[PDB]
Amino acid sequence: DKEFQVLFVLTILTLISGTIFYSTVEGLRPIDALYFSVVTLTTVGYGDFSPQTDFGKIFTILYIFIGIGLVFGFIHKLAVNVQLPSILSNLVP
Amino acid sequence: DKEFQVLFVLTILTLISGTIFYSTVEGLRPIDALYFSVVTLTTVGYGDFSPQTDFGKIFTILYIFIGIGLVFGFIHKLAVNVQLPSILSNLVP
Amino acid sequence: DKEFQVLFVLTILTLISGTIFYSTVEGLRPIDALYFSVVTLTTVGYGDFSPQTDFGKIFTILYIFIGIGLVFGFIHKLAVNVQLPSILSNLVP
Amino acid sequence: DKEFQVLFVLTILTLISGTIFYSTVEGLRPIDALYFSVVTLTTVGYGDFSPQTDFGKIFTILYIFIGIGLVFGFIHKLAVNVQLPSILSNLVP
Ligand SMILES: CCCCCC
Ligand SMILES: CCCCCC
Ligand SMILES: CCCCCC
Ligand SMILES: CCCCCC
Ligand SMILES: [Cs+]
Ligand SMILES: [Cs+]
Ligand SMILES: [Cs+]
Ligand SMILES: [Cs+]
Ligand SMILES: [Cs+]
Ligand SMILES: [Cs+]
Ligand code: NA
Repeated sequence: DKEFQVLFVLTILTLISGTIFYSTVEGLRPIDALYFSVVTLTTVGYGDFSPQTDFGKIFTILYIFIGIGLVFGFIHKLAVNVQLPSILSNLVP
Repeated sequence: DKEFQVLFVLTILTLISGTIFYSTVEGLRPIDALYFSVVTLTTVGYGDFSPQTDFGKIFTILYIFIGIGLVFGFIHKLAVNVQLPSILSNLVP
Repeated sequence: DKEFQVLFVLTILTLISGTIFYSTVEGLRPIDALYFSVVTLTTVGYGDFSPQTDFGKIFTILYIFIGIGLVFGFIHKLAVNVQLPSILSNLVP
Repeated sequence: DKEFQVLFVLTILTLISGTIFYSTVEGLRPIDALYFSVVTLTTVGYGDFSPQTDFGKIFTILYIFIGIGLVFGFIHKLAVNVQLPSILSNLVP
């Protein structure tokens, strides 16, 4: 709960940074920048968007290393402290 | 066993939702929608399919965050409670 | 050691199955089929190769679910029982 | 701390090897080779770059198996021994 709120905020800030960076330097629409940031940090990485500038490539290297750990921490916990109980609630007779 | 059955069903429902969504909004054939949903939530993300609409991009953001944890829970357990014993069975003299 | 040998063999068999399947049904050269099988099961998923047939898509769904757990088990252990000691050996004075 | 320094160096060496290999054999600019090496070993795998030669494909198979474990060890620890405390520091009243 308490830890869920922090990983939420931390994830949001990371995604906001990506949205701002890729819309500015890589010229993406904000929605596309957000979508790309999420697809990147979850490692889905479709490649429909990818950085074309050297600035964008270098940022992306750093963004991945800093952001993957945070994002998957949030995912794992969104799963552990928020969805694991809810599914159990729709279990017990 | 019991926990395997629940993660199976949960995964199936998630994949059904993706199949329905991407066949409707993104215009994929159902088999392609299913295939895309699986490739997305396992993070393989080939990019042969990817959402082209803003609706599809937003759903995909949410779908990834909600679904990755469930899918990899199932994978890890399909591995832990179903394939780890079976391989050991074809071991002991 | 003992467990390393089993995860090695298991991984090899999985990769052989993929190599055979994708070279036959998807028409890839064997080296390309092997490379694609590895890129798939490690979730790198560049998308330079991807299944074009419905048979290939369905197999790929199943291949991912069955194979990711095994492959990452091997990777994690190749890391835990084979490279973690070796790096420590080149540490202690 | 001590363990953070080792996983840092190990990661750097792995990324240097990839940078050298893909710039030489696959003809990438060094910055692109580095970027590609990172995108590969974190499994983001956009596919804007991918090996076109058989030498490059075989190396990439081996590079992934050897490098993913190391890279994600570093990521998880960059998260555990360097960012987990820092976020807690900006917490306690
Ligand atoms: C499918 C190619 C996308 C290119 C992104 C810049
Ligand atoms: C390889 C490009 C695929 C585009 C998907 C809409
Ligand atoms: C980059 C497109 C590859 C298509 C694979 C069939
Ligand atoms: C989007 C296609 C990239 C091809 C890399 C060699
Ligand atoms: Cs990917
Ligand atoms: Cs991709
Ligand atoms: Cs793509
Ligand atoms: Cs693609
Ligand atoms: Cs591609
Ligand atoms: Cs691509
Ligand atoms: Na991935």
